[PDB]
Amino acid sequence: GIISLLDEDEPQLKEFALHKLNAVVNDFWAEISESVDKIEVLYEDEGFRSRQFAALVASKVFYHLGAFEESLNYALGAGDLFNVNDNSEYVETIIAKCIDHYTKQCVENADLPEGEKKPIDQRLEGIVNKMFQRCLDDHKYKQAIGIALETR
Amino acid sequence: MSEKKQPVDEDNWDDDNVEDDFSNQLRAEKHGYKMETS
Amino acid sequence: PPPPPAPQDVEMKEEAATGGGSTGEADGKTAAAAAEHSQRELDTVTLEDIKEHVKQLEKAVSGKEPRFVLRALRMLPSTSRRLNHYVLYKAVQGFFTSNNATRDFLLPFLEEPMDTEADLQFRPRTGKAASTPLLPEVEAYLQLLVVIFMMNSKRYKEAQKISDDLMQTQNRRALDLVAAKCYYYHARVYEFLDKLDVVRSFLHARLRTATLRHDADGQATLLNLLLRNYLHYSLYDQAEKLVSKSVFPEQANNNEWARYLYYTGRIKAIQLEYSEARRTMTNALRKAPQHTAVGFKQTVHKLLIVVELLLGEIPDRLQFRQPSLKRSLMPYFLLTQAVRTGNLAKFNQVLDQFGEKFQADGTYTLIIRLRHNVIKTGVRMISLSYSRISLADIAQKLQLDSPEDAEFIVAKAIRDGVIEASINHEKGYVQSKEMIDIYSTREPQLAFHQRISFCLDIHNMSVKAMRF
Amino acid sequence: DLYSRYKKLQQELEFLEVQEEYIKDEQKNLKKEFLHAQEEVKRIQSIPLVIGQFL
Repeated sequence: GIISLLDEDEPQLKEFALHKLNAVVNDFWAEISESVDKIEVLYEDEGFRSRQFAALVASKVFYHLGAFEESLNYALGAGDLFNVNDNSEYVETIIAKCIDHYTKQCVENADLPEGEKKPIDQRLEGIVNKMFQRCLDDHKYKQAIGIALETR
Repeated sequence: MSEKKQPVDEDNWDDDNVEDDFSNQLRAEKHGYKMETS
Repeated sequence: PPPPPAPQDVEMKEEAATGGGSTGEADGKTAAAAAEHSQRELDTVTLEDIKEHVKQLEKAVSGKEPRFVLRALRMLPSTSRRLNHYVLYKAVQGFFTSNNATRDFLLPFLEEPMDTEADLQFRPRTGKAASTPLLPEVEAYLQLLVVIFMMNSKRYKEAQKISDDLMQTQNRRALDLVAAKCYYYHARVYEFLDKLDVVRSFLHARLRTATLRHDADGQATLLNLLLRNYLHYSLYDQAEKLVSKSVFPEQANNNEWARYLYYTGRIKAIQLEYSEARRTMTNALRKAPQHTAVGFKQTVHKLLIVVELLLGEIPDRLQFRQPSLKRSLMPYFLLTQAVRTGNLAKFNQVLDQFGEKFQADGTYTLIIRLRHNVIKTGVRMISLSYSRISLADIAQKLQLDSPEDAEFIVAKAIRDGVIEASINHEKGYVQSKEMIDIYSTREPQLAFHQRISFCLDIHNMSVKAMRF
Repeated sequence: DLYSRYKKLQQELEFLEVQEEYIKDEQKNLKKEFLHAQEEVKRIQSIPLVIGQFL
């Protein structure tokens, strides 16, 4: 029971709840699954300026429950500190599914002549052009042309 | 196998389950004395 | 010195298969699991759990673990000469003087198969080198100079978690098969002293890493670990299974799934359930694998059919009774006798006689509803017996002394839905009926869809099993 | 090559799955033929059954 401590309708107790989240979220994996609804309340609220972190622990708990397309939605909603991570489970499986959506999206939009596409959501392209520079400046261009395969 | 925590731990025998089922009914005269009760 | 040749033989028969054979079964094999030496080695681990493992005493001290952990090398095809070294070192135990080089000198012995040479690439040889020495050390928990070394040996097995997580390849169908066993022994040695606290997060992240990339026998076994963790201690995170029910593998080990359903039957027994809990207890009961392990079904069955005792529709349970369980069911036999009897003074005098073994059970859930079970046994019997009974007859036949609590009994029995029985309301005096001519023809063939659809499910399962 | 070898893994699995499919329809066809055979087994016969004796 860590979400009933949120009747203070500012983000300034949502932040103490998140300071509880990033402390004991793996123990309280049972707890947030009911709190999916109020995490949605946090994402919908533009006045909640920590909505980046709302989508962060959203994709965390959906990575726990096995949601993956909504892990993609709130993975894009997570922000700029999303792609930059070097972690070996969470961030690389979800950017695996994300740039898998990028290549299947570029296939479907390569199957879609002259526009009318689904646009670039504002947190794609990050590790595309950032791990792409790892592949480039690691001086083997086979990934650098493998993306050119994958985008058509 | 028992690979769990648990490693911590007809003469009448045939008629015995019924006996404990018979352990609640007049175990073995008041049957016959009921004749003269009326 | 004539008996230690039997560990000398079985030791080489184990790591011949494990090292050379399952390394060749790891090189290019495992289309689904062609590592049949992995199941062979788990058979030999059960064989070392039947026997003494290798060198607990064996009329000497500490012969094999300093010996065979050297010089594997995996090289040019004269490594059978290193096997010849392994074989012809055995004049030391018979002829020479044995010396103590276990449980203290093992700390560089584990680093010997890495510091010889770049031996090979696969982790089941590393899991071998940290399991096949160190599992012969765990079952001697006399807590003096032996359990701190189980502790450090399984810290090397936590380094085996590290070298399971960052090893370059589906070797998890050997290392999770060994790791099921050794992580149970982890939980054993960790909880021979205290409850485990950060080993909970060890287990959490170890469940996390086995999610999709290698989801083979790890998730269900670590979930058994997590379940018995949340079982032995306070009960807060069963809502985690209520929100994250991802508990369905191939159900591979065929007894892991059985005892898994048993443990979660104890869960639903302690949450609240009769029906679903007794049917998964029943499925684990008939899914008892064999009786080839002496009296291990017995205590766990005493705690299994507590819910069937809580049904009230149980007779005496004597067909299960081990005669060595009789001196421990001296409470439990009279308890199921108190289930068959409707006495109240005996219902509390069995408690007053055996509350300590009831604490050995440690389930208050039975006695918090067992009086209610006695009155439901009464209502089931007598309401199945007579069509238009009176509430006074059954009431002052079971000492209720008033009409209105008999009314509340009959009312909460209608609310619990066993029989139609209503009240000829003037001062009570039940007017009621039984129920024959309820229905008998279209209603069986409702369930016959499930009968034969279940049959055709098992048809197709035997088809997909005929595929093997 | 992750952008070649790995990708090349599908260069043949398509025909693989196509033939794995066709084995099913050919099971069907051969079943048809076997039923035809079993039909032709005993349809002209057993009506004028002449009698001799085994020796």
